[PDB]
Amino acid sequence: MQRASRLKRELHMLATEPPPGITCWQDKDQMDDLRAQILGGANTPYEKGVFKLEVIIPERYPFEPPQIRFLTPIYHPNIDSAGRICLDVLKLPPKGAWRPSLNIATVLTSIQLLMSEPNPDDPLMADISSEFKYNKPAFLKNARQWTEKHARQ
Amino acid sequence: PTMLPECFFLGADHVVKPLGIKLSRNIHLWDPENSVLQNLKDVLEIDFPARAILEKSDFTMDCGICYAYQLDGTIPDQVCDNSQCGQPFHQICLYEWLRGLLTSRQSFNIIFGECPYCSKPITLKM
Amino acid sequence: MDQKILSLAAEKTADKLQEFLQTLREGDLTNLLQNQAVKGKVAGALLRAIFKGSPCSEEAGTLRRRKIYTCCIQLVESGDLQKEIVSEIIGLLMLEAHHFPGPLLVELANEFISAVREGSLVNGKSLELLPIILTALATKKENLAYLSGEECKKQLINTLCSGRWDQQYVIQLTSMFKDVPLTAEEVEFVVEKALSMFSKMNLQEIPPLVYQLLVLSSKGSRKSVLEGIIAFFSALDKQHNEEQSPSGELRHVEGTIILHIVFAIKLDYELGRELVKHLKVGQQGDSNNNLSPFSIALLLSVTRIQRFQDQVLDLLKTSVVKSFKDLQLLQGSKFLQNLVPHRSYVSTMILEVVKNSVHSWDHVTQGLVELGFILMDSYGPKKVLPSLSRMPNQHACKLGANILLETFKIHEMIRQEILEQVLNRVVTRASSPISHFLDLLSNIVMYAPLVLQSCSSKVTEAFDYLSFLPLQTVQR
Amino acid sequence: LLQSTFSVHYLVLKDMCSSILSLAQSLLHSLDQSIISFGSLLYKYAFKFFDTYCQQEVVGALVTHICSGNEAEVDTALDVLLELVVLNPSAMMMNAVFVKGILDYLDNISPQQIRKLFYVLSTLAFSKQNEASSHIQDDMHLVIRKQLSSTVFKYKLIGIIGAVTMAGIMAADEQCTQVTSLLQLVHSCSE
Ligand SMILES: [Zn+2]
Ligand SMILES: [Zn+2]
Repeated sequence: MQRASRLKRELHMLATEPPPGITCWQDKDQMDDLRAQILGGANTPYEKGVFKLEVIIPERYPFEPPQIRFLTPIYHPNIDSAGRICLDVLKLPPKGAWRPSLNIATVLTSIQLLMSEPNPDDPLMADISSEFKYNKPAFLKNARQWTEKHARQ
Repeated sequence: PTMLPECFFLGADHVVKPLGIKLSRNIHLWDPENSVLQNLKDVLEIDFPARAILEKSDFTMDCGICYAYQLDGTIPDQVCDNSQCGQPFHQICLYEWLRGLLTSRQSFNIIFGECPYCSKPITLKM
Repeated sequence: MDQKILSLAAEKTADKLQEFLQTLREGDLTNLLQNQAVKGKVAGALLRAIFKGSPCSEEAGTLRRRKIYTCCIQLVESGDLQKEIVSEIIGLLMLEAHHFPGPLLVELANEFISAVREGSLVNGKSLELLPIILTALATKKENLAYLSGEECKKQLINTLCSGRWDQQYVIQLTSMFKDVPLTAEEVEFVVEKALSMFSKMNLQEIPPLVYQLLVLSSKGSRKSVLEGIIAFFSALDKQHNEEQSPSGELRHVEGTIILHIVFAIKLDYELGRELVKHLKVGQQGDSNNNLSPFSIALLLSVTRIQRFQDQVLDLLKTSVVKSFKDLQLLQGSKFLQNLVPHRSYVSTMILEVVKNSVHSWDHVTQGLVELGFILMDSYGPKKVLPSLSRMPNQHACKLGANILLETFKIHEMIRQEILEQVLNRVVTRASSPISHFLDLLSNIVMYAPLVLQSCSSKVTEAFDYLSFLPLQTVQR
Repeated sequence: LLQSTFSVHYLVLKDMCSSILSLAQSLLHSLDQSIISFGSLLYKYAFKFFDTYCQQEVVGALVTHICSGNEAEVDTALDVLLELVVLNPSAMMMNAVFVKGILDYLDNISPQQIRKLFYVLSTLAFSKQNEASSHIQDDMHLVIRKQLSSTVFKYKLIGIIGAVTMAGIMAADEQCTQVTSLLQLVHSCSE
């Protein structure tokens, strides 16, 4: 029921004043689940990419973080081939940083900042992280080609 | 009725202290020949607001856990002892949060640990 | 290049793997970097293959093992791998680190010292290897010359602990020495450095450091650890008082140091005796400047240990009489006032505890009450039913009341436990003088009677004994 | 007697919880297995029927008994822990924290006791819903690694027994990778 009151405001907030570069709606295919779309940031290789994310709310939300994965594939150091995201806000503490003070929109803003500023300190794809760290042009090419291949229409 | 009632305060630990102090010092000036309001006003040395509805209509005066006013009778009651947060909560929601934390420890009917928004010491007495 | 090493490891040892090991010589580095780039279990397979293929009977293999050790040690921190392969790498290296002479492991520990001083140890997960190395040096009965392997461990740990530690990696260093077979002097040097460090750290990074120090202290060094934490927190309190002439930070720290010293005193019935011995004021007649606002907080948390309750309470009581004798003698006497600097008195300190009590000190208050009713019960009046039998009893008793009034303002759950105990000593005795108790009760109620309409039944059930009471008692 | 006492009149006794526990410490410290079983029953009904604070005080008391300990006490305390986890793991789960800090004082415990102790911790760890608190899982993998990583046969066995016992518990596909890697490490250490 705390889930209900949270989803209610946030769904209305995300319909009227979502963060720029972010949309999230109750998915028509999966009406328990939500569809998010993060638009490619300018001055990054992810530009001209809209990446679909599936947003499942766990039953004890807001004590539990939302369940977020890229459905439209992305080549990233801290995002694996399966779309799984390495970010502390998506885990319960002491390891993770989740609290009900935060919301779907703040964590999607954190994900938008992660696409702009990849973390080489917490890599899921260690190949991609070494390439990002040492060989920016190769990473930028591969990530931009990745955007072009799957996030294009 | 005009006799003194059983009385207590919810609110900020730093806000409520002086009210309790002032009530204790003025309670002898309780008089059952005046009205309830006419005694409280001059005991507590204050006036009331008459329904501050228009200005702070959607200020977010909700739990800041479940984000609801009216959780099954429950009203936002438990607050932060902090000038920068002042964030109201519910009993149920703030217990369920604080019960989990590794930071939290329980005394007899008390739970110590961190306000969700500002991470400052907040106390909950069941 | 890897599959051949798997296939040479499949059948037999020291025939093909050794012969392939005298082919390349150049770059195992690139090999393990592309290996962590592709798959970690392949890297584990190769590590087993290389370490069986380079035995430590032969001397060519030891130096390949040394170079792969420097490689894997630097890549486990600086190279951000996945967690599972990190644990398997370090488990493997830890495992094969037994089969060695002394000096190769001594230079590996010198690599650790030289990394940890200046080298920003990017994670610090390589230090899990550190104890196992020192373990091998404790057990290597191959004699060295520079000496036994354990004496090399002495030298290395003395050079480590005397040398500078970075602020962020004193926690890791301490939790690691949790396992090393340490003597007294060794563990004294560990904790000497760790105590030195407290001041150049965030306050919120003291509680867990103190925790690991004390679970380590059980080896040698308890007096030292506690004298240290007392010293540091006493100085904080003095700084805070001179600046008032970070409150809710200092208090929320002290109040979780005390829990941590308390758990340990349950787990160690000796930690307590060394504490008490360190803190007993009544050593002969002498007031110590070990005692403080924190020093006392701690004791009043100790009072909830059944074994210490008594001994601690009786100390405080005796220290407090002692307080008042000292102060009385000074005030009657200018000769001493010229010489002595006005030291805070135990009375004043306790009351400052009582101000600080407000926050989070549920554990302290249940000791206060025990204390105050012990002051009043012992030094209530008797000879009418003079200075010496009167004033440090009067001031004892009148400490009592001040405490319990002050407490009754702020700890709203030990009301009906003050109140009900006052009344419990009111009603039945009526033979012992109870003047002081009703005086207390008057102040208590007066202050907030509205706060006895949260504990009211306890009075109205004491009115049922009003028939049996002498008249002044009843009227008063 | 004690069974029917605390099962019917809990509502009296809920108040006088503290006292019961200042009793229960006094029962275990003596000999005479019937006394020590009586002390067990205090602790059991004390965590069963009271509130959380008492429940929290229960586990804490058990922790002291194991850790500070002598043989009888220890054994009793572990038996009770097993009963408490199988009765109400969920309540026990939030007091898992003092249960983990046991591992800092394994210096005192005998290997049989060790099998049950790691058994408790792992049985608590692999509740499916508190993989959220895999905290203890990682820390237990750590202490296993260090014990296995020893010349001393005395430590080797502890790590072995703990590891094998954990593996059995998690064994009611990533889990299979852990167990295989675990057991392969044990084999290498043991070789
Ligand atoms: Zn707050
Ligand atoms: Zn709520």
